[PDB]
Amino acid sequence: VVDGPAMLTLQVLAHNMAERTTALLCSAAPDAGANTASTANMRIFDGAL
Amino acid sequence: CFEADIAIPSGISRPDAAALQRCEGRVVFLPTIRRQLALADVAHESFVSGGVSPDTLGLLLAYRRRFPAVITRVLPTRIVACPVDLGLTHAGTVNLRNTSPVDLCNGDPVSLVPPVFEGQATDVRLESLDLTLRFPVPLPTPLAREIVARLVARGIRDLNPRTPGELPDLNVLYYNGARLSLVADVQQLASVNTELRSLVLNMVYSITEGTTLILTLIPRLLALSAQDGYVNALLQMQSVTREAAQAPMLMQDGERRLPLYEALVAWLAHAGQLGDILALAPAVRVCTFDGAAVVQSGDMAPVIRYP
Repeated sequence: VVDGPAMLTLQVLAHNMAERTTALLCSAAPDAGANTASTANMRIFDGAL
Repeated sequence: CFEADIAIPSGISRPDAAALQRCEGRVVFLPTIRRQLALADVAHESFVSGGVSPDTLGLLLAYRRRFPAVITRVLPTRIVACPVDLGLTHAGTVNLRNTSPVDLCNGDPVSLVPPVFEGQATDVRLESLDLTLRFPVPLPTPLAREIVARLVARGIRDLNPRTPGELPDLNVLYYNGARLSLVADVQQLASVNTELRSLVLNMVYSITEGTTLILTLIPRLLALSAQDGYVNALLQMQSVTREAAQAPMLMQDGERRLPLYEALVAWLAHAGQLGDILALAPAVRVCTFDGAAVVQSGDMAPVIRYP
């Protein structure tokens, strides 16, 4: 149940919007605290839209 | 032995004759080589210079230019002392008394240190012959070299104040456990100053031309730090090496002089000799015949020659 002047105020769509989604991939290393010689080659990838 | 005697000069306090009996195996600093000598130059009143008594760094400098001697046999007439500097030719291994809180090892070089301990003063008093006696404390030599660096640097902090009063005391020692506290009462300046200058002047000559190439590899040191055990334990936390990290300077004349090999020579010439130019020379070595691996506090250890 949504009346006229609610969706009439959908006029404000012109101000902000979003174009499309984008997969973000920025990986990481072990921390200061587990970063040793064998773990220096270690990477962990994380994906998100 | 090349026998040297010291007679009992004048009178006896009758228990104090027994006090000379339980000093068998101790050390007398007599500033000579005599066939007979009075007991006046023996005691600490002779260690006292003109007007003033030496500090525990001055007593190092006072034990510099005198001669140690081993109590061999105690008579009521004389005391036979064997001249350590020459007459150490003893296959009988003339015996010494360990007066020290540390149970030593077998095989330690033993050097002599003035009494600076909090509870082993070694003060025995004679009142018929008005004399004061400080026996030196025989100790193992790395533990001996851990002491003399403390006491000069404690007197280095006697030159400059600046810092807040909570200083690191230089007064907690470590041998396998065994928290040791020593005495910090007086620091005479000239005993500090002449000891400080040879610490400066020797460290001058121990740097050379080819020494400078080694200074480039200071960031190379911390590259081994996070990838092994040995280096990370070698790199001290209270070190300037972890602090200074936060280059050939060409000048190349001739290049056939072996510049890196010549660096380790003169560095070892003066920075390699820092324990013995500040303190006394070690000539006493632990050597027990029975296979005993340690020597108790108060024991009579057999003594062999220069290490």
